[PDB]
Amino acid sequence: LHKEPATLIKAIDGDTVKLMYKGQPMTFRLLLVDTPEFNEKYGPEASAFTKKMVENAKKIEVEFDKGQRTDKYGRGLAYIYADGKMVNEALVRQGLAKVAYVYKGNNTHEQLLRLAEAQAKKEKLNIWS
Ligand SMILES: Cc1cn([C@H]2C[C@H](OP(=O)(O)O)[C@@H](COP(=O)(O)O)O2)c(=O)[nH]c1=O
Ligand SMILES: [Ca+2]
Repeated sequence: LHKEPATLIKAIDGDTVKLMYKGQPMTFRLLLVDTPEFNEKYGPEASAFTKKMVENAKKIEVEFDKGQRTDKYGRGLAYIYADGKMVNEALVRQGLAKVAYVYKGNNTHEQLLRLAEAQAKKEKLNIWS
């Protein structure tokens, strides 16, 4: 897997962001995580966390996994990094997303994220409180 540069256009919610990738605006959906919808508990906090992380970053990178690269809605499926820190991981570690979906061959970081989720759950953080 390799990191590719991208530019933030707009943070949408906890697990969806809009980036300039290959000269076009593209929606990206974070691999292996599920934040609550903004209309649900911790949804607004999950939105806020992702927004700050990506808006404050000097460098955004996208890393596609080895499986399918877009969902049925045209959204890129990637791990996103802000100054080398994975947003997917940071959200799970903060108890603001659950580990989820896990399919179409995109599981490279599954263990890393499950380890993060267990620690958030052990700390009874946010979603787990
Ligand atoms: C994260 C992810 C979501 N999705 C799809 C599955 C769900 O489809 P359906 O809505 O058709 O059931 C939806 C959930 O994402 P959201 O939580 O952004 O809604 O996006 C994938 O197909 N692959 C993925 O890796
Ligand atoms: Ca979601």
